[PDB]
Amino acid sequence: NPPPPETSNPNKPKRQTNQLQYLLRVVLKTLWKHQFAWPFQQPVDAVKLNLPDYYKIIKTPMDMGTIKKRLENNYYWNAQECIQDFNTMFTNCYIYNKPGDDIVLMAEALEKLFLQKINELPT
Ligand SMILES: CCN1C(=O)c2cccc3c(S(=O)(=O)N4CCC[C@@H]4CO)ccc1c23
Repeated sequence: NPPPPETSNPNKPKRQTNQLQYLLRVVLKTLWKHQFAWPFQQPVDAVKLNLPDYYKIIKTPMDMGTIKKRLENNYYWNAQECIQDFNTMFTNCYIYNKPGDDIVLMAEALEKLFLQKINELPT
């Protein structure tokens, strides 16, 4: 396993924004409770899960546990940065797998709920 993504960085500029507040309180916390959320709640453990080729293929890993901690820690400057982390988590799943796989059916469901929730954000 490689080191997981950072959740703190003192030299990074950050802001507390009403859209970032919403991304934590509503968007992340709703997805988290979905029946298909559990494979995405922490970094991939290629050793436990016996996926030795995962980090040989995926070079920008991301997961909802990392996002949650970034949100709680005031890591982001704006909502587009957080939205980009979500998009990376979903794209990684489609790169490493194939259409029809159980994990892909799960990611497709969460991605549609995610887009429904960010369709309208607070001003
Ligand atoms: C989202 C990150 N991510 C992948 O890209 C991926 C590829 C193959 C299996 C898994 C598993 S799992 O073995 O625990 N399991 C969970 C249900 C489906 C799958 C078994 O079919 C958990 C998380 C994963 C994968």
